[PDB]
Amino acid sequence: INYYKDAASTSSAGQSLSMDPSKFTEPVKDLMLKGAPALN
Amino acid sequence: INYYKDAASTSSAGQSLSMDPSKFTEPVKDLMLKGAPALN
Amino acid sequence: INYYKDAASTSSAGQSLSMDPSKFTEPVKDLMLKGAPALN
Amino acid sequence: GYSDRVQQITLGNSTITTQEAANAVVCYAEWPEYLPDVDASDVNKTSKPDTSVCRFYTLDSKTWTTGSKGWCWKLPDALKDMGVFGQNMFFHSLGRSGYTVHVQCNATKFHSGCLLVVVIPEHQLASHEGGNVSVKYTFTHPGERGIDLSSANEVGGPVKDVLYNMNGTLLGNLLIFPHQFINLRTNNTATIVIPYINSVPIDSMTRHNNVSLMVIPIAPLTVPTGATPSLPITVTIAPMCTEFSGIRSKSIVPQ
Amino acid sequence: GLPTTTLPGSGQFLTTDDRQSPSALPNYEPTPRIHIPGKVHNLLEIIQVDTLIPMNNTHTKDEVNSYLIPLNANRQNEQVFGTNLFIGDGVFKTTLLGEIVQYYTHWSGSLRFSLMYTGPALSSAKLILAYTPPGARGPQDRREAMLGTHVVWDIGLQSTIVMTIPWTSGVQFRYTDPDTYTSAGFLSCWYQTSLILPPETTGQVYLLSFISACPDFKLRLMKDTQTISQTVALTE
Amino acid sequence: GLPTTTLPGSGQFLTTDDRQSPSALPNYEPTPRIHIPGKVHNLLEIIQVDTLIPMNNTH
Amino acid sequence: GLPTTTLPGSGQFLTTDDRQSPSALPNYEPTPRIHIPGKVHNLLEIIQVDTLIPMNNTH
Amino acid sequence: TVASISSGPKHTQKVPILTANETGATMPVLPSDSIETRTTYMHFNGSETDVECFLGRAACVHVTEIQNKDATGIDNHREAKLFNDWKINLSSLVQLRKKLELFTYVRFDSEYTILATASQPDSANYSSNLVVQAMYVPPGAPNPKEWDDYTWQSASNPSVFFKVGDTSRFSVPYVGLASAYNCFYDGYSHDDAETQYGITVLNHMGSMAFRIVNEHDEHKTLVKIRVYHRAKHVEAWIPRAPRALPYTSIGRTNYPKNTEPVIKKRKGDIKSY
Amino acid sequence: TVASISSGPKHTQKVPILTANETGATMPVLPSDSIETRTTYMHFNGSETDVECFLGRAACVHVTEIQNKDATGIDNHREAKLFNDWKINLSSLVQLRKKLELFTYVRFDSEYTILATASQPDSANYSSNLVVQAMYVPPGAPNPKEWDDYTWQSASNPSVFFKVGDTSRFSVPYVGLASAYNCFYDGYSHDDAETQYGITVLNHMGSMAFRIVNEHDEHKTLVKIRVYHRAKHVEAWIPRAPRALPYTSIGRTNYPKNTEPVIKKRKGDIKSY
Amino acid sequence: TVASISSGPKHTQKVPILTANETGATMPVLPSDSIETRTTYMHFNGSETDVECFLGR
Ligand SMILES: O[C@H](COc1ccc(C2CCCCC2)cc1)CN1CCN(c2ccccn2)CC1
Ligand SMILES: O[C@H](COc1ccc(C2CCCCC2)cc1)CN1CCN(c2ccccn2)CC1
Repeated sequence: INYYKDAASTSSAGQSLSMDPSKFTEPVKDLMLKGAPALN
Repeated sequence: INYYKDAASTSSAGQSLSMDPSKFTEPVKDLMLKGAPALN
Repeated sequence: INYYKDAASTSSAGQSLSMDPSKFTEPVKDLMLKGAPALN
Repeated sequence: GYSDRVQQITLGNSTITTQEAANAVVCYAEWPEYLPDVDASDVNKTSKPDTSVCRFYTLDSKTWTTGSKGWCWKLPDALKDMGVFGQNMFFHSLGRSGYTVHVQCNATKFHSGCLLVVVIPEHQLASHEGGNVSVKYTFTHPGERGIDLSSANEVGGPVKDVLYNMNGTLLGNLLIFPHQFINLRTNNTATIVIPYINSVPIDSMTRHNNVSLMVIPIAPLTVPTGATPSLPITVTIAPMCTEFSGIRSKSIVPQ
Repeated sequence: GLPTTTLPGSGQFLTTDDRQSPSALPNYEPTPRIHIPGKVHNLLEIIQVDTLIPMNNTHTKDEVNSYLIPLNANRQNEQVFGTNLFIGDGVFKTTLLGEIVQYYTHWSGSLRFSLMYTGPALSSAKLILAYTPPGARGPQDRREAMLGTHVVWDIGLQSTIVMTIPWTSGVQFRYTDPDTYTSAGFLSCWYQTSLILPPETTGQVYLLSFISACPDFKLRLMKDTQTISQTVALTE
Repeated sequence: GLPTTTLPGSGQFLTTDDRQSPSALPNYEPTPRIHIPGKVHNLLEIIQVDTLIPMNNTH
Repeated sequence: GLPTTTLPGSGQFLTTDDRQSPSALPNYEPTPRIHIPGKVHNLLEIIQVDTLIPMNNTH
Repeated sequence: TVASISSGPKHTQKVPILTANETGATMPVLPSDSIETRTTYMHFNGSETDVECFLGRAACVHVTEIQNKDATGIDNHREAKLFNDWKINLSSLVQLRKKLELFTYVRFDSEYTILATASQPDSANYSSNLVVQAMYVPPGAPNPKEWDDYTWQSASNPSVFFKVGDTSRFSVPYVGLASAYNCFYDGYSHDDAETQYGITVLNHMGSMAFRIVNEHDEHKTLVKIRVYHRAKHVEAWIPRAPRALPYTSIGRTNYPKNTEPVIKKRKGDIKSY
Repeated sequence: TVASISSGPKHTQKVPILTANETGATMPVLPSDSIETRTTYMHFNGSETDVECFLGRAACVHVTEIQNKDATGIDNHREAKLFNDWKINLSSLVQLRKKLELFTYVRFDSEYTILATASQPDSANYSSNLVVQAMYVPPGAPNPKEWDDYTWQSASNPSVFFKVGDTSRFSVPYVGLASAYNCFYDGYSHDDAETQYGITVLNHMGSMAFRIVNEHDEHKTLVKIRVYHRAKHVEAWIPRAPRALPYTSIGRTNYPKNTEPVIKKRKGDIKSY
Repeated sequence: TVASISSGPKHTQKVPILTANETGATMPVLPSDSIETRTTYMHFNGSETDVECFLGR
């Protein structure tokens, strides 16, 4: 129950439960498959 | 939920969301169209 | 009504109403019947 | 017979071929794109010179020697004088751009050495004076020359200490930024595609640089016996999806 | 008027509680969000990116050189480096992994340790990396080392080798601050055959080493880091 | 009696908060509204009317 | 603002009361339970196991 | 539920009262196996002997004390009780300890209540109103060194601020590293020849730091902190023999030497009533 | 969810453990790519590492102090701490600062908690009860000049009145001018040759003024204000390397000269354990 | 809501920017009547300028 009118006044947000490290761990242009050779 | 009986005791009103500047910006008797000459 | 998000914050648990002393009072491998001889 | 290894990038009227690449990085897995209306604020129609600004400019070459500490360029600064890209830059109030960065360094199978090529969004430098000394404008706008981390402290300039990234963080952790290594034994180029990253939809190109490109020797250069002890490093960079807005009189900037 | 009773704890301020508050700026409209590449949602997303380990810690002032593990041509049987696995201390401590682990009290999971070789292309080498699970001493010679988790690495075209320290543990969580009961083992590396340089070449070659966490990893019970402190408030 | 806990901020007066209050004048009937030309609803309505700028500030 | 009245006993701490409290460690995940033989639920379960009586108390 | 059924005379070949205790069982013999009984009902459920109930009331687990005074020229705040810590345990005070050690492994959520009262043992014009600050400095986090260190910023560490005279209260999930807390541990932290034995090694949970936030007034004020602990969501495994001798140390089973006979000697014979 | 799958011996042409780090990727290698594993489940979600959780607890961001005393003959209230302001920032105290600067741009709502305690360092008959007044004087609004100026009327500016010893609390929407707050800014406010660099230019949010509403009693009373800040509704972009050296200034990245080596030197060889 | 619509070159007999202020009106002229604009949205309602808000603290 929100007792207040504005959105800033609500409690903390709830877990992204998004999670996708590939923008950080695999930003390569041509896709690399694990097990296939790195450099062909 | 109002806890009180009288109307003065309720919280602030809620946004007019009315908004019509023409009583102030265009109080002319004969309607002016933008693009048409001001004085004919 | 829980007012809080985490489970640790809820009140005491509610009675097991489990109760089974046999793991402590009769942990014998071959079942003993009351009334039958203890050692055959 | 496609290898990760050979590549061609054609952009505008200019083409680059590498026969010894190590894939390419696209920052944060996003490719440069123009500014959508839903994200727009300034009401001005923007100008998109296209092929006259989105081509490859090769900056002047550096020389890696056994004593090198590393070099740092800022964008869009490094290009402030390249062809029509630069003119547009000084002439509009606001502009926006992504880039393809291609760093080149070839040697032979007897050399060793490994450079880190990294792009740091919003690289705010530190004053070597400490306290709250600022880093004057000119010092953070070296132009095509870039900053040479093995040059001496100057007054009003930034600190040039490599184990600290010019800001109080350790060299070792720069790997959290989009980056690629050039290991003479593997690699001969590094290519990074940079999407436009800012907290506003379009900004000024002269008062704010939005990425520093940094090339840092990490495993020292080691040449074969009686080889000349140095290799040149060349940086070629191409603006991509550039847009300029708010045209007028032509900015005048310090120094 | 509805009858109430207040409980113990009334009026306290707990920095970790999460409740509603009146907005000081009623009706204000925040700036629209625009798109920015790079959004982070979990610290677990970022500790999977690998970063360099200053393994060569033997210097006396911080230098680029403590990231370089040296290799000697023609040595046989010998040991390249050694370290315990207290990820919250020692070599690990300044790495991004080490640096985040320090915001939490407990960790569990597998680690990924990789080595990238930087020697001339015409050289060759075979190294063995060994993980020694808790309970034995840091190995003293390869024979000892090779009886635990190990990978023979053959230096080739493929420049890096990724060793995993699989989670070997009785207790399902360990402390990030070094603790005995909770200790994780040792990591050592030895020549399997030996580094060989081509003609016209000389000196030391170096390995770069990285650390990142497997997708396996768990961190819990947040706390304050020993890695930052201060004596007076800063000002502008 | 229902159990409660009071939070930080209890008893504060924030000039910008908006809540209910008891009426001091229970049951009073205000004067009827009559029509008056000119009602303003938003300050945004009025800043669109132009006014003169003392541009020649040099006095 | 809803009108309330506090009763006698407000603010007391009764060691035997059972209510909710804020968690100091929001969002923390406890270690999984594994199976352990021997769980006790009631003290009534254990007082049915017999134990020896020092009947010869005379020492 | 019947507590006793009706049962009458017996002349059988089936004797439920003869058993062999050597087997380790306690055969479930009832009054009706050996006398003639009448029906009676239980009227009772055994509610208040549930382990949740047994361990579920607040017990005092710790009393400490800190003072508010001018720290000017104090070389060791910790030592002046300018602030204080508690190498958190539940086996310092013994009423609750004997209760928990009836079990080998125990798992539960805790609800803490902290009462703080002030004393002004020497001449003061008044009673000041002090706010207490309690911080959790886990294993590896910075420990406060002065009563006003950067540590107290507690940007990542849960802390509660309440007033002396009042009480503070919150609850913590089960923070043990294993599946249960060991009430006992017959092991070491490693195979060292001189390492310590017990649970002292296992039960590593950090300290809870207390301080007054107020600067000093002209008089000195003693604030004494009492921490109460209530187990909620209790789970207990493997019952053990109750503690008979007195305790000597947190975390070891050791009893004092030349202790006294714990079994009451008869005033009379074995035959005495 | 499985944390590890079962995997057995391998003798392949498909080697997942050989990679080329020069590419910039961290290949997702697992224990089961290089040893034989058994199935195990995660039993965990990664809840407490969510950025909302990481930045979502209150941190102390500012400690200031004001006093209640006779202003008679004071030529500069501001200077007598008759009232005080804070050129609002979140980068003064460093515990929270290092946490935020793990990201480049950050966007969130703030929830402030303000604790005020009083001190009476020299002889008073009693402790008075003071009410604190805190006002937000945005960029362009009148700044208080005396402790009782027309400014304090605060007819258009949000202000909260609470009692010393108590706490005040409210929450503010994200008030940044852009889409996110810049944790870093490699720019200037204009192309000036001598203008300041950093964020000091961007992060222009005004000051929060505090004063006591009470007139003076016969003694003097020191009131010390602590502002706590909690981020709610957090959004963070572009992770960066953590801060290694100490901080010297609000808003610049500058570190102190002749700082000490931040990497611990081995006591022994590279080969040492 | 659009804050500005897209508008391009103009060469007309219809001039919205010439008016006669003597009339007492403020003619509703927009950026797009005199420069070439691109579409942009308002993203804003004018909530905090409502007179209830202005006089309500
Ligand atoms: O109740 C304790 C919780 O540990 C904390 C964690 C955080 C805090 C902080 C939270 C924020 C507010 C300040 C206190 C205090 C104690 C754990 N407690 C440790 C001792 N333990 C046992 C178990 C068996 C034998 C002996 N002790 C029982 C369980
Ligand atoms: O939390 C601050 C809100 O600003 C206000 C606005 C109003 C008030 C008033 C409201 C009425 C009650 C008194 C306080 C106080 C602070 C904004 N805060 C500014 C600093 N900011 C950052 C971001 C990146 C780097 C450094 N700081 C984080 C966000």
